[PDB]
Amino acid sequence: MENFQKVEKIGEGTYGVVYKARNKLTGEVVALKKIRVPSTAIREISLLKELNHPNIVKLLDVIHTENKLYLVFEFLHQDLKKFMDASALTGIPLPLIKSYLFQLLQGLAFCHSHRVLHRDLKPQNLLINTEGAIKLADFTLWYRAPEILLGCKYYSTAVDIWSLGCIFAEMVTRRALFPGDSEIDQLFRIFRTLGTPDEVVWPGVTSMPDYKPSFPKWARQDFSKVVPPLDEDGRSLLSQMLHYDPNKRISAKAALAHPFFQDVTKPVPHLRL
Ligand SMILES: COc1cc(N)ccc1-c1ccc2c(-c3nc4c(N5CCN(C)CC5)cccc4[nH]3)n[nH]c2c1
Ligand SMILES: COc1cc(N)ccc1-c1ccc2c(-c3nc4c(N5CCN(C)CC5)cccc4[nH]3)n[nH]c2c1
Repeated sequence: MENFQKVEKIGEGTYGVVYKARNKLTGEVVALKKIRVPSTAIREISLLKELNHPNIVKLLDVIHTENKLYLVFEFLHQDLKKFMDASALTGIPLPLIKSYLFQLLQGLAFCHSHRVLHRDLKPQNLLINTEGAIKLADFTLWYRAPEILLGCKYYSTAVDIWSLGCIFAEMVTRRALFPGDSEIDQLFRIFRTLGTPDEVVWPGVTSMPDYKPSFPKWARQDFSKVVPPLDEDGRSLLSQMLHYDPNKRISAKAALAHPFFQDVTKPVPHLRL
């Protein structure tokens, strides 16, 4: 760590504080996470160093010293949450929403092809640069897939597609799709929009660990009401990302081929830094 000069505290993460720092050896400005250590951890994290892709924030170095673990990452200057908040009066233009969605699907398609899932996508860990890029980082209950909320412990890559669908909707409407403040409030916010799931639409749902037959029965709403002026291609894609049954939920790879991306481009955002 004497090889790192802390510049400022970036965040108070899930497993430790994150600082903007300078690597004194290379001169590079990096994001440094101090984890608050298991050997099983070292090996798992050491693998993620290899997982390199333009839409995944790079793990540059893993430093294990004095029974402490420091993870050093590529640094980006802004997160999607900040940008969403800054774009709130006007909205993010559709071409940039589409670009960001496309890129995140590429990142996910890459990760998922290596059997690695994110598990906790949210605007706060999606990072953007001045080039029009958006990147997955860390690779709130608002973005949690229903199978996680229903107690499935062996969930799949589909959980990330759900979270991204929630983020897509939020970019479009400038409001969170399912802003729950408890696990059951989250689940019931989902049910009140998409309908209480049953064995017809989600085979196996009634045997999920935390499923209760006493769940109230709500009817499904029209997507046109849920994500207004989003066009039919967008709503079609969103509907497939938000399928209850994780086995019917669209994959990242299939999503990339959806007609919504027929005219995708890569605009440059206006970033105030
Ligand atoms: C801001 O850095 C960049 C900006 C841009 N735009 C482009 C490239 C880079 C860049 C720079 C360095 C590196 C290294 C690297 N160098 C060293 C090292 N050197 C450092 C040089 N010298 C004093 C002797 C000791 C010592 C130990 C580990 C190292 N790893 N790998 N990849 C790099 C990429
Ligand atoms: C464990 O962290 C990781 C794990 C993995 N596996 C992969 C990546 C990362 C990672 C995380 C963050 C960053 C950043 C960065 N974050 C911010 C930032 N924050 C404040 C608001 N919010 C709460 C978060 C965003 C605000 C301004 C500038 C920033 N730059 N650069 N690189 C990172 C790499």
